[PDB]
Amino acid sequence: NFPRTVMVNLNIHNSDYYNRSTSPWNLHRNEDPERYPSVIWEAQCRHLGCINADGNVDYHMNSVPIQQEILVLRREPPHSPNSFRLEKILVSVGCTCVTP
Amino acid sequence: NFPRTVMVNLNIHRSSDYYNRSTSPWNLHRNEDPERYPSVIWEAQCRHLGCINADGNVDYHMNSVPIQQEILVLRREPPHSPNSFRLEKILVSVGCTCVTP
Ligand SMILES: CC1(C)SCCN[C@H]1C(=O)NCc1cccc(C(=O)N[C@H](C(=O)Nc2ccccc2)C2CCCCC2)c1
Repeated sequence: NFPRTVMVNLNIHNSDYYNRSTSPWNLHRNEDPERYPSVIWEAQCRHLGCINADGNVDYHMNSVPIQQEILVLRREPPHSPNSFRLEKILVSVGCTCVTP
Repeated sequence: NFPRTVMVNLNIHRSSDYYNRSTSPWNLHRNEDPERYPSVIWEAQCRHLGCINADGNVDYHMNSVPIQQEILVLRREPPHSPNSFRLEKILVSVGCTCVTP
């Protein structure tokens, strides 16, 4: 497992819209100073069931979050403002309605 | 503005088949790009225009839309460089949800 060190220039140079969803969700920020990005919003489902056409909640269905695996930069060594090792974390990118 | 170069150790220590019971199911599509890390990117593609109800049929009174999110990749700068990158912001479909038109 030889380390593949790489230079990266951090200078980039380039849920409320899905509120009509049957399985709506909110955004919860995740702060971690020893990580890039430091702030990660995570999708928290608003209901246990799914909202039907009428408007009320149907609990025969389940509003589950969509958990995906992405990469984040972990400070190696700790508290290093210029040295990172990328790590594989699990986050919720949204919600979807599923059947039992 | 002023460039912000940092050191990144690239040595680390079916996502659509999981949510097949979704009312707004989707598949994964390959997006290949040599000058980008990671190279392969799987984007979610909704399998139906409408959503699936309790009867298993497709209700077109509802719409299954792709959940688009802004993520980061690593663009090669200079081009074809195997050790130097500048991260860019790209837009991908991380899944599908069922909405009401
Ligand atoms: C795209 C999907 C997950 S969607 C579901 C189906 N296909 C997946 C897929 O194909 N994954 C592979 C892939 C493709 C492209 C990029 C990433 C990636 O891990 N980008 C990182 C990132 O941006 N993380 C982040 C942290 C907190 C807030 C927002 C974003 C950055 C990487 C470079 C260093 C810095 C971090 C991964």
